[PDB]
Amino acid sequence: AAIDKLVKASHLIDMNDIIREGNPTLRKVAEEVTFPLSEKEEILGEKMMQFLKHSQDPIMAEKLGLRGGVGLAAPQLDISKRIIAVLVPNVEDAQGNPPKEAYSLQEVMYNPKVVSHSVQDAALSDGEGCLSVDREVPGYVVRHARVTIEYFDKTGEKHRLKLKGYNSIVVQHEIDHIDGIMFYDRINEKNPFAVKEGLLILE
Ligand SMILES: [Zn+2]
Ligand SMILES: [Zn+2]
Ligand SMILES: [Zn+2]
Ligand SMILES: [Zn+2]
Ligand SMILES: [Zn+2]
Ligand SMILES: [Zn+2]
Ligand SMILES: [Zn+2]
Ligand SMILES: [Zn+2]
Repeated sequence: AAIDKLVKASHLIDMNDIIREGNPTLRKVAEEVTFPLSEKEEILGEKMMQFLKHSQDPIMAEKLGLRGGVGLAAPQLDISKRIIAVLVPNVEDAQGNPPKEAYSLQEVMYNPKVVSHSVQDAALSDGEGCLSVDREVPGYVVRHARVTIEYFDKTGEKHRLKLKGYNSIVVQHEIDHIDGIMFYDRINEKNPFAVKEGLLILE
């Protein structure tokens, strides 16, 4: 099964492991994971984070042929489980100093959900890209500006977190995968760049 292939100790996730638009797995509602986690589910999360770290590293990305990512969802690996990884780096200053914190968000989340959110909407100015979609897709992907999420970590510990900005967008994008929703579902059908008043456009 897919999962067996992915959790092999020597196996590194690459783009040949990522399923693409058209595969039905991407449209299902993924199954909740139960605790305590199986070994496979723990390992899968670790491999998914490793994939993100590799995608962000100029060397490994080039070694393995990776498109950069800041989030990955298990359905994109053909695994219909509610497991996401997110890895959002902070940036250097103009002087080339590293940020105080490497990342603004770094988590492998089990059973994540949005529990509340702002009335306000937001969208990335640059639109969204998807590792599973090999097409140019223009437009504003209209999301909640701010969200409160719940999720469990690999140990079974429950977290409750509020997010805003880019990090809010990322998490939402990944939770959508485990509900079978694609980014372009949230692009206006008639004018991809329509702006309803009060939409927060994030640069
Ligand atoms: Zn592989
Ligand atoms: Zn482990
Ligand atoms: Zn590595
Ligand atoms: Zn709650
Ligand atoms: Zn609501
Ligand atoms: Zn995605
Ligand atoms: Zn929502
Ligand atoms: Zn459409």
